Amino acid sequence: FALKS
Amino acid sequence: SGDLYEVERIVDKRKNKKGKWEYLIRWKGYGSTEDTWEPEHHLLHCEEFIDEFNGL
Repeated sequence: FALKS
Repeated sequence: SGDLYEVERIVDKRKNKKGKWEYLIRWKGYGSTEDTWEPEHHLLHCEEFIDEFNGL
């Protein structure tokens, strides 16, 4: 998982 | 607030002005039109994706 800009 | 989404793979990478990686993300469930460049500090336990991209 990763933060989406 | 930030939103965590599931990663499918890493498509490409580059450096920011401070020498840290940014990664072009393919998101799980989405095509190439939704790819986004994300700084490394956005990524949670994504080492395997990074190793798979650099490996290959």
